[PDB]
Amino acid sequence: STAVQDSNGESWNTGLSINKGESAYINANVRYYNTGTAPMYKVTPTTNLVLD
Amino acid sequence: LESNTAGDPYTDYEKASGSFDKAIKTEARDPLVAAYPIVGVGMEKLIISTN
Ligand SMILES: [Ca+2]
Repeated sequence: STAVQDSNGESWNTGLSINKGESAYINANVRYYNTGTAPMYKVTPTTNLVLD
Repeated sequence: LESNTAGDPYTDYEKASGSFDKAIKTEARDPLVAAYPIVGVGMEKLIISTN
């Protein structure tokens, strides 16, 4: 018995991997302001960022 | 017989006169009360970010 097969296929695959540690990257949009009497030079504010 | 009796960086005149960093509490103007910061840190929350 002689037999001959010729299969041909096409695969698809869509993947998604995530870092539970670094799951997104934050980017703020801020506006400084001064209310007092004196001009400040080389302004450097420290910024507490609270979620809950 | 000492520049600074209390031992802190401020001399007896400085403490007595009250002519230093005025934010210092007033009792530290006594040349025997050490003008001396005592700083501890308090915990309020802890964040566990699993990687
Ligand atoms: Ca002295």
